[PDB]
Amino acid sequence: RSITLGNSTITTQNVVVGYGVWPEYLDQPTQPDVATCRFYTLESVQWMKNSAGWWWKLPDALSQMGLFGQNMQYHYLGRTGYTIHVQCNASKFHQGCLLVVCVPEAEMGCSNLNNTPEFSELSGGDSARMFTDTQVGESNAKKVQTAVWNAGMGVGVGNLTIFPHQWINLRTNNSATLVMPYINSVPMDNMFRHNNLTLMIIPFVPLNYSEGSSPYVPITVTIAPMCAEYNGL
Amino acid sequence: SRSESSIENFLCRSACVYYATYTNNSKKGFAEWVINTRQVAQLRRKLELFTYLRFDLELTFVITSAQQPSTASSVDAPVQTHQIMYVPPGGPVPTKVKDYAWQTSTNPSVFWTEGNAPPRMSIPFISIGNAYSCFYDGWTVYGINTLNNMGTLYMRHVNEAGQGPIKSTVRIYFKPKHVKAWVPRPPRLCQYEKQKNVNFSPIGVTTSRTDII
Amino acid sequence: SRSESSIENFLCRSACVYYATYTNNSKKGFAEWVINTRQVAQLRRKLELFTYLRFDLELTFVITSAQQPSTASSVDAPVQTHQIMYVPPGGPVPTKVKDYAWQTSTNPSVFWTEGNAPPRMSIPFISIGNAYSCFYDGWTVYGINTLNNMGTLYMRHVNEAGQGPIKSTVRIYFKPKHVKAWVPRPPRLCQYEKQKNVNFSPIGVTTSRTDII
Amino acid sequence: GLPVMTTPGSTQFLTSDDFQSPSAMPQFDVTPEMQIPGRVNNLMEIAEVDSVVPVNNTEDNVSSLKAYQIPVQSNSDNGKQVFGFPLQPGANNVLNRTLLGEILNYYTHWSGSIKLTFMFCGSAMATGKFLLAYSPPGAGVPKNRKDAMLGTHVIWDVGLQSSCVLCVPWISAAGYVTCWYQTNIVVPADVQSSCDILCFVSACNDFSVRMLKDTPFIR
Amino acid sequence: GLPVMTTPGSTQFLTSDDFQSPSAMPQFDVTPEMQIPGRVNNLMEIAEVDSVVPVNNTEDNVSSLKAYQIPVQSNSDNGKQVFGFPLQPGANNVLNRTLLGEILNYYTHWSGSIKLTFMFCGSAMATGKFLLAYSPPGAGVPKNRKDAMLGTHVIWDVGLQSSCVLCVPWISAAGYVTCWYQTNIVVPADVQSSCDILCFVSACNDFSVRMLKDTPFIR
Amino acid sequence: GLPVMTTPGSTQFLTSDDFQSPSAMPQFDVTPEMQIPGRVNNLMEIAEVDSVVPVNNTED
Repeated sequence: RSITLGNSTITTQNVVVGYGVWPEYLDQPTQPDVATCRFYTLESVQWMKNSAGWWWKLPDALSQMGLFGQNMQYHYLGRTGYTIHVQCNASKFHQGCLLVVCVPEAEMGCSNLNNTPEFSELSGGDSARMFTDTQVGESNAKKVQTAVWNAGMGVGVGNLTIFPHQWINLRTNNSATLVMPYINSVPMDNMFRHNNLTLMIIPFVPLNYSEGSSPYVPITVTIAPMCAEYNGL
Repeated sequence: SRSESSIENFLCRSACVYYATYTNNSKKGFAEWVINTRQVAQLRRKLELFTYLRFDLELTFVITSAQQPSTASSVDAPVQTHQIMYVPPGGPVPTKVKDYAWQTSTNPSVFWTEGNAPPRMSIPFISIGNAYSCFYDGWTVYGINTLNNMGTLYMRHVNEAGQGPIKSTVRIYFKPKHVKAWVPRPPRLCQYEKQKNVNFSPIGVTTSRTDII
Repeated sequence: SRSESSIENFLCRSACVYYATYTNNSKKGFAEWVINTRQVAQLRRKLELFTYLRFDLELTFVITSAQQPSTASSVDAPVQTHQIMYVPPGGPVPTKVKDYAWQTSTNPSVFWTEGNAPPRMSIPFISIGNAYSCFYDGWTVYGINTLNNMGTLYMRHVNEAGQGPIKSTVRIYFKPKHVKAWVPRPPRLCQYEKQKNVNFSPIGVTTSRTDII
Repeated sequence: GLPVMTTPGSTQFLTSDDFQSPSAMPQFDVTPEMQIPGRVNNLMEIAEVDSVVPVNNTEDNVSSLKAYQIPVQSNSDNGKQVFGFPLQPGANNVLNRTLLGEILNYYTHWSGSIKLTFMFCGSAMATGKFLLAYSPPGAGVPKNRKDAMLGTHVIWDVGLQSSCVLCVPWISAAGYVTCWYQTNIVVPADVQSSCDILCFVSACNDFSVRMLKDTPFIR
Repeated sequence: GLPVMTTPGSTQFLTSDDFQSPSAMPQFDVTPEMQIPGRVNNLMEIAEVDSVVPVNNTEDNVSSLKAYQIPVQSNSDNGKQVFGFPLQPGANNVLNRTLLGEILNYYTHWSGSIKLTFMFCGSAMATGKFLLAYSPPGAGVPKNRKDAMLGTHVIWDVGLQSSCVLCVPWISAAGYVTCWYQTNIVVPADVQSSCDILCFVSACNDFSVRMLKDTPFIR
Repeated sequence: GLPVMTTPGSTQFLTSDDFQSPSAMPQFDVTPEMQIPGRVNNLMEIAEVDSVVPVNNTED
């Protein structure tokens, strides 16, 4: 309860950590920790009745977020870990179920069968791109095939529990918490041409309420980088 | 009986990945294959369960001959000999049958006469990174990952024939060794559309039945 | 990773140095190669980094056949056999196919039928001096150095054919062993003009840019 | 010299052999290892995790997210079948394309048991009771709640616990996991009544797979 | 007798093999060794020495000895770029044909650092001051003396010391070694003002080369 | 390398030989044994039991 990092404080009360490992450290690298280890809270999305899902690219969403956006442009390489706090606040009269996954290397596929999706359609800088429950038409310029039941990666959406995940069931639970290490083939990689993670939120059992209750449940995603180190003189 | 599901017993198998023809007289008969994992649709699905792999390689070639229709006058040929050149990542590339790139020094090539055991050879783990990457969410063009590039294979005759044409096929076999796998992923549901990327058309999750009961 | 720049891993490689043709019926078909280091332009540059070398030698020959157009009437030939004679420095030298110098006793020669493994052989370090000399500033004619002279190789058939002519090519491969190098020198900038000497035409030092800034 | 004598089967290429091979590129000094998290030593470790089961196919939910939701409403009939599916393996059933049934279609002989985790994805004010009857291989499917009660079953109280776990063997009739209404869904004012249920499947103890084959989910 | 069984890959000629070979001329009793000075055990020992760098190409000094001289004169402008060259490897830069860049074009993967020795080849009565700014990979080239001062730099006093040594990593943008005027060249009477500067390059620590290839400086 | 010299009778298929053979399917982990009653180690154990003799043939 009331954990603080740097000059920011959140409030909690179960945490699932990575693939079993805690994030730790390793020309020579420099290790900054004061101006990066803090809670960057993204703005809140609205979960309505006919919602489909959201996704963020993780070393892209904090690209304009304070001094962490300055270390992405001034330094060439770098490696980070993450600590993702998801919490949605609903009353006892609402119902639903979310699935919160953190997929490493989520290569997505274009709607046009010959091209690859362009840069603005894969990742929004601290703004969630959204799923659909239909198909996206092929004859357009360039967009992501974002049918939710195939998760945009050509794979059955029920089997997405093999990646490190956590359930948010509004009957019993309220929040999720993930701690993710650095998973890449090279020990230190570029932070502009590569997104090594992907945070997905998919409503399996959709929201329901009676007439009179508030028709939306806001979700709040709070990310804090752990054990970051860069490469420079 | 739980040991046949180990990674060594699941991925160290042999598979026919390529099949090409080339003849000697036609001034452009030589084979070509960029070594990759996304060639045959079945081995691609067995390696797309994992994200990062790291294996050695062991290749075997089954080369056979076939006599093309010559003109006349009692054709009789000696035993043939083939050359299978391996180009490392970032090496010289041939374009014709008679070229400088065949006679180079840093490309290891095998020489093999017909009527013997097939010419095996083994390629080590060549990369700058610490593992191969079966998936890549990032730009180099989206989703290419120039770091796992294993090389190219080239085949040709080394006999010049004056009285009869001869064409030949070649079946390249593929066998990983000392495999290590990391970061397991869900198996692919949709069909494979292209070779380079992960494009698809959306299909239903499971084959349907009449009712819930 | 500093061991692949050792002298053993830098110079003990295989290279195609010679390629010659000879036929049996033409009364002057036999090959000839004076063994030297200045044949191919790439291996000459890798050995001109040092002044004094000392290595054993190991040679491999890839001999193949080709049927020339005969006259008529159902040509059929048995398996061919080749003889690869090595002449030491200061030995008898043949001039015709049927000559006394082939049947001598001090020239070690290999005999090889077609359809088998290629005929390797290994030549030791033969010299009076304690090292080979890649450069020589002195007269014997300027810059010859008669002390490092390794010998000559000769190839011919040992079958007489009555119904069909057969020509054959041969690719001599070159591989030093147990190399020792002394007195390192700067790499050559200009192109190679001749085989015997160090003649050149002067060229600029580096490719030019627009300005200093 | 040393006299040898070759046996039959000498110059042949058996595809499943194990011989030493000449290395094409020696003297390379390859890249050493790096400790990457999440190493898989055995393919059963993929089958041990739980996955959602599409038990609501019905010909137009398969291209949707409605395949995983079991519709539960408060009806007027006293006792009714909620769902039911056989465990007959591979015959177009609902455990076919899941993460368990995706690995077991690579092998032809397998044997083990199964965890069947359920979850009530409804409100916190709604209560109810459910039966979870399991019929053995050989016994028929129960056609009524009463003789579904006489077989082996678990009565699931929704207001007390929100998840019921069931262990069951599965072999290569083969069983039924029919589920029945006990009572209706009691609900207060200004709460919706139509709730839903998810279904999970996993591997409880060690499966034993043998005789690998290729997968039939391909062209 | 002894039963053998040949594997595939038996009668083949792999060019990079290592087998014993039949000696053509035994019984020779070869010439023994003699201790010759200057034995090279490793090719890095050639790359450790220093060589002059032709940083003054400009399209007509390449066929001359003017390629190695940096022209330094006492101008009237306050602050000006003396020279500057990238460290982008092999893209027609000035470290290409030197003794360091001649060995590293035989290998495709290399990594290490670099000594950059300078020397003022002028009179003993002339003084001055110079900046030696190094921009990292990713940062741009400085367009002005002031933001070349804010990056990492070394102020080189000519009247005190005659040589400045600079260490810098070099990998396969990639950096800039721009050099700027601080003050003008003060000079007494009857001394010439146009002095020159040489530039040296070497290998500071151990490079790590891998994956040998053939050189591209050939027909 | 190691110098060998093949004797006569090298590449022949004698039907009553005994050589090791390359296994077609390794890595199988076969079914273990089960104690079944009535194991026959030798064919004489069939001949030791008694049988009725047809000593009254007489053609019909």
